[PDB]
Amino acid sequence: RLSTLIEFLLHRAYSELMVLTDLLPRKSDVERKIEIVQFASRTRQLFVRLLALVKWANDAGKVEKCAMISSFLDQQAILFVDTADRLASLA
Amino acid sequence: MADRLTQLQDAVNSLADQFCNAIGVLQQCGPPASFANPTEEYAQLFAALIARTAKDIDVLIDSLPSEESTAALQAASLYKLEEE
Amino acid sequence: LSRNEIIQSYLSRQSSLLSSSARQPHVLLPLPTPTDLPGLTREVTQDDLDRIQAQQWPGVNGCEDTQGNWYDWTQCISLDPHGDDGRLNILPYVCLD
Amino acid sequence: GPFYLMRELPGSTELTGSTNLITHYNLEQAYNKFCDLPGMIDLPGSHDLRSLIEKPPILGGGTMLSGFRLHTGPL
Amino acid sequence: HLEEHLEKFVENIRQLGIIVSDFQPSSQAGLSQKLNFIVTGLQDIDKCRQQLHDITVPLEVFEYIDQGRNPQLYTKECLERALAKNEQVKGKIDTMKKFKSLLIQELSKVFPEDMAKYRSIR
Repeated sequence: RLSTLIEFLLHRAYSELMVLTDLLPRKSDVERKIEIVQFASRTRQLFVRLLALVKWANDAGKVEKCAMISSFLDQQAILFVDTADRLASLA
Repeated sequence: MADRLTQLQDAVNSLADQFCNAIGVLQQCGPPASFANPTEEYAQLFAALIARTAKDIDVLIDSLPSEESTAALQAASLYKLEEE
Repeated sequence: LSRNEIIQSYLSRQSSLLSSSARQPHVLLPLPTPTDLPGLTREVTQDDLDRIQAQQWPGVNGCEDTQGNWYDWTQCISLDPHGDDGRLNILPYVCLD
Repeated sequence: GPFYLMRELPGSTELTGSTNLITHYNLEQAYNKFCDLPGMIDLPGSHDLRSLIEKPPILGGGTMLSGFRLHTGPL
Repeated sequence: HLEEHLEKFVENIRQLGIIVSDFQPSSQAGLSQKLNFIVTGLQDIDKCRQQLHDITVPLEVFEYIDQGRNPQLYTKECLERALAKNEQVKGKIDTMKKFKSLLIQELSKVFPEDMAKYRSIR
């Protein structure tokens, strides 16, 4: 579910670090540092998104319970209305 | 028609649907507020027709034929009338 | 009863007028005692016919009302028995359609 | 009163959706912590190019040109 | 309680890693990867705990709720349904009042006994 995002972020960070360290002695580190900063910002954003998703799902039980109650009430109302309309159309 | 085959349930359902449509056009959708002549004329005609039809149906039901005109009685009466 | 419009309202009004149909005095004809089944257990004779045709008895002809509202067995008198102001030539009391 | 051949009375209060189900959902605290302006003002805002990558996370839910413009010291 | 604390700890770790990477990177750049791996492991442990705690939060429902939407649409639909139900109840009450008035009129016009017996106690 939400762990796949963190796994992809960690894999991207590891791949960026490996690609930076593979050719680090060829050119200057001015671009490698910026790439590492961008990867760290992406990892921080992914972790913040995961934390927000966890905070939203903390009340997922109550959310689903209230949604099911509302759906049951609406279904009962629609069924009663449909039965009344069908009886009237038949008569 | 002073007869009785298949009009009661149909007329009752039609009157109920017309009353529901009138109540809807009067209270839910119309120029009451925002939160013409044709609809008003149609509603007035429907109400007048429903009232007149109910009155005429009640009058015809009160004046409908009683349990008279049985089989053998009508047979003998028609035979005597034919002979005369 | 689900979808109703002006055409639907007009059709419903026409159907009601086809199926069910200033004084407008409705002659409340009461159940006459001179019948055949639960009336007097007698056959149709001149007495019952004269009582239902001349007096206000809805036995065979019909119970006549005031204001010259003659309602015989086949009298299509121009009375005002309807709930409107149109005193047109109404159909007979029997109205056998 | 109820004579012969009288139809049965329905229940007093069965499962009904005609009541104010909005308060039963407990949506008051959400509307208070938002401030349909409350839900609309929380779409692109969190609380009161790296920026283009950060804005995509709130919206959806070359290299040398961007690196030459990153000249900044400690402060 | 524990899930919110774990989420706050993960957010704080991410902020600390971002602040450390914002400074002059002199050591190995593997610190960000290690922090991301630790966050992934913490998220996996939290998901395992939620699945073992018999929580009523399925993966499909959680994915659909996290699709960038909220219950505002459902709340508006419920409000519209309540308004429509109130309007229908008012229309039905008006229709019942009109039917009672027509019944009383027909009773006073043609016959009051049957109409009164049918309108009083059915």
